[PDB]
Amino acid sequence: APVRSLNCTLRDSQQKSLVMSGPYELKALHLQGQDMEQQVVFSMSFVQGEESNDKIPVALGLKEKNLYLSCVLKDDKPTLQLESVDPKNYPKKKMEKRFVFNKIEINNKLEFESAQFPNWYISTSQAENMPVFLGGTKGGQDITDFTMQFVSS
Repeated sequence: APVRSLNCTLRDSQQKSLVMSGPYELKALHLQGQDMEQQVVFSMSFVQGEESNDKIPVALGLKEKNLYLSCVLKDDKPTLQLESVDPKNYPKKKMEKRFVFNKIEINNKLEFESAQFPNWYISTSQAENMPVFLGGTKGGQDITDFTMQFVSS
């Protein structure tokens, strides 16, 4: 399909689930049971970019919503954010760079590195209920790896 995608969920290595904070923010937290359905279902798109056997470019939008994770400089610092797009032109095979993440297969875990800002990754905090953000450091206080779960569509 011109642009191929797949629906899925992500979970941090701490087993925290992602949910929508505001209209433009994601937060991570320990969730179980009935609460689990509050989690966000992404729609991962396989876009065009520099490819490898362990490094695939993707775009992460929300299922059925014209919102995409985007990387931008905000206050002279790489920043993660949800961005609105024309429901009619997206997704597309050739997404803009700010929308592109390199999906990296590590342990049996994943990492999402910004195509735009090398070595900047999608991260979560150890703490509960904090926002998902773009962190510039690996192997640290912050969490950079996740696992993914496929969902039926």
